[PDB]
Amino acid sequence: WNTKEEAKQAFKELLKEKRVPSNASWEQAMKMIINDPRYSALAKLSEKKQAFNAYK
Repeated sequence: WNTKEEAKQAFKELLKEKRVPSNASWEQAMKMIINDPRYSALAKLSEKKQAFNAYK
């Protein structure tokens, strides 16, 4: 990801793929993402969590 906004895009997309409950916590959503094999897409970014300031 070139910018944090691109990580944010993938974040929301994975939230849709994992049907993350609207009442789910940010940390819980992260856990559901980890379960997704596409997690590595976000893990690659050393500022993964720092890019999710719009969600945390």
